[PDB]
Amino acid sequence: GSSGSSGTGEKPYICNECGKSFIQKSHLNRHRRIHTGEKPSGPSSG
Ligand SMILES: [Zn+2]
Repeated sequence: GSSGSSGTGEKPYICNECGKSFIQKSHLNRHRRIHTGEKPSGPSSG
């Protein structure tokens, strides 16, 4: 785990679907889409 202070620069915008971080709002709001949208074919498996 986190011994102590690891995440010093906690970004404001952070995705929950995958778990990524961003600086701008549009960047995230435009990224999250990747998950939810309209894909032709996908394994949708993990
Ligand atoms: Zn994401």
